[PDB]
Amino acid sequence: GSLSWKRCAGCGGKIADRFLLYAMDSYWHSRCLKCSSCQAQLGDIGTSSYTKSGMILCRNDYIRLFGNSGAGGSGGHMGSGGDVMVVGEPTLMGGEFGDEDERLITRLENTQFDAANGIDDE
Ligand SMILES: [Zn+2]
Ligand SMILES: [Zn+2]
Repeated sequence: GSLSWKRCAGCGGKIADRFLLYAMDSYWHSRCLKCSSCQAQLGDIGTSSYTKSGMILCRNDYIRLFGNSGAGGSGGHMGSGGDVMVVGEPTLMGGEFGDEDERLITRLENTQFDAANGIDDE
């Protein structure tokens, strides 16, 4: 698309689908990307993605795996978390583990993004 294809690291490679996602500088499918533990829709919980141990985790997954206590001695470290689970609605803007290690999800599931492999009818 705007650049060269980065292939789905979830399944085979070439994404000839309408539902594409960008993660880790590669491409993924909605259920190809997926969580670590929950196995939910990373692109539906908001825009956020955590990559550690070579794994792909959501915000909740992250707190469960590498959720080091970063709430109490955190004066700043806010704004991070593109999710709509904890930072979607104002609940606690105190920067409780507001790790900026995320922001790896690029999502437009249609011919809006690089989900355009080719336009060919049957
Ligand atoms: Zn895939
Ligand atoms: Zn998860």
